[PDB]
Amino acid sequence: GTLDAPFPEYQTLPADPMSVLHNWLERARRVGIREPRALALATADSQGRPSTRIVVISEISDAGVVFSTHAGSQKGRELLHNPWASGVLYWRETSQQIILNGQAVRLPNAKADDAWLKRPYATHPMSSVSRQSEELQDVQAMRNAARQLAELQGPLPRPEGYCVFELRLESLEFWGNGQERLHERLRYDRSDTGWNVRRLQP
Amino acid sequence: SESLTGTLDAPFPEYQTLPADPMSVLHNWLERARRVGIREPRALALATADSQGRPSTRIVVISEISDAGVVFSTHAGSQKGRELLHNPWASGVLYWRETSQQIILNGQAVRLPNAKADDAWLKRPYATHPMSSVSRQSEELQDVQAMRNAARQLAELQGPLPRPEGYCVFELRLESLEFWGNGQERLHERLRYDRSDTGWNVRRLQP
Ligand SMILES: Cc1cc2nc3c(=O)[nH]c(=O)nc-3n(C[C@H](O)[C@H](O)[C@H](O)COP(=O)(O)O)c2cc1C
Ligand SMILES: Cc1cc2nc3c(=O)[nH]c(=O)nc-3n(C[C@H](O)[C@H](O)[C@H](O)COP(=O)(O)O)c2cc1C
Repeated sequence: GTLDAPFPEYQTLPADPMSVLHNWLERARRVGIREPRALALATADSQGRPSTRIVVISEISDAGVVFSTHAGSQKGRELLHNPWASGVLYWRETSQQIILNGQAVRLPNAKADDAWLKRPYATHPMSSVSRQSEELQDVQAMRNAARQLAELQGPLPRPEGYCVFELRLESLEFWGNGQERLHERLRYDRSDTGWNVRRLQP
Repeated sequence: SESLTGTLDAPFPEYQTLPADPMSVLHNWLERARRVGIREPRALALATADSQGRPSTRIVVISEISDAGVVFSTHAGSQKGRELLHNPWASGVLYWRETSQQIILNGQAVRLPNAKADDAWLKRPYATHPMSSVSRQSEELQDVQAMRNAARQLAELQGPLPRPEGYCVFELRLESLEFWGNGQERLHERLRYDRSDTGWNVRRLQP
């Protein structure tokens, strides 16, 4: 409640939520919100049990948001059989949330190559040696094998399984704290002609 | 940009020692967070799922840590409430930027008796009662001013209101948890617990 938190969209109801999304992220970066792109990303298994973890949104796309992960991780396995996902951004400084609902699709390997090459190279060793989310049987062995690759110069090859997902959005909500506890919820839903928009009760 | 910003020391001896009882690790971490001044440590990004297994998320606050798990309150008619009533399975993550810690909490949410919900409602500062009484959380809001005006009328009272129908307390009774620390040299420290027939199985996970 500590930085300014303007929400004129709640009055004016903009037609295109992708444009609001881009505006909120720009405002977050320029006012210096701490890790605004840390998304709590929910997926579910074949019984419909949810799982969560943080991932970083690396781009906004025409259809949604983009992140990278490993295909054999829990989220990658869930996504493979059930593409429906939801993520939330929560910015403590302005008391704002963004809720993002949709289906995530794995992008082609060339896109993954590029994502990999644009990471700081210090991240290649461990992300190459680790099989994300599998049982870790020997900590020291992993540390030693990664140190072997850390010593090398330049980028490493993209490991099989390193992959990029686009979460193509079917609904979003923008949430602000409002006045007198009337929290402001702007809710958008894709239609076959564009986007529908409504306010929700707090 | 993909970088974490945490700089506070965050001792994670439990990654080496593998305590048998994961709720002790949850208590340690939460108490550490309290002592070092983490901002809103208990803002929980909670996921539930609809009848087709499609997830939804929002932040709720963990109001208590119980023997079985963690407690929060909400409205039974909300999206999360309707989802939990049909599919009790849920997952929440806490993430603390200052220490680079994450806590993932998975299990089944059970609605606790009304006496519990009465208690929880009463413990709320009564200033929160007016808006929570007039709002049917997550249904469309047709007229913002009518809502504001109606709460303001109730706020005249300057005291506790009766608990609304729908106001409720869920306990998330945990079946699995992960404690995640940044570790050294990007070997992120992942301590994973899963309920057994008695006690818990524990393992480490690859970063
Ligand atoms: C701030 C933060 C950002 C993270 N960003 C990513 C990311 O973008 N991609 C990723 O695979 N894991 C990321 N992780 C690690 C994930 O939370 C998780 O440990 C890993 O992806 C395995 O999740 P899973 O076992 O649920 O599939 C991040 C962790 C933290 C705490
Ligand atoms: C910091 C913060 C804490 C919140 N705590 C709660 C809470 O504990 N209980 C609750 O019902 N909603 C809480 N909310 C509001 C929810 O995020 C959400 O707007 C509301 O519960 C409706 O969720 P739903 O439509 O997905 O069911 C909180 C919001 C913020 C940003």
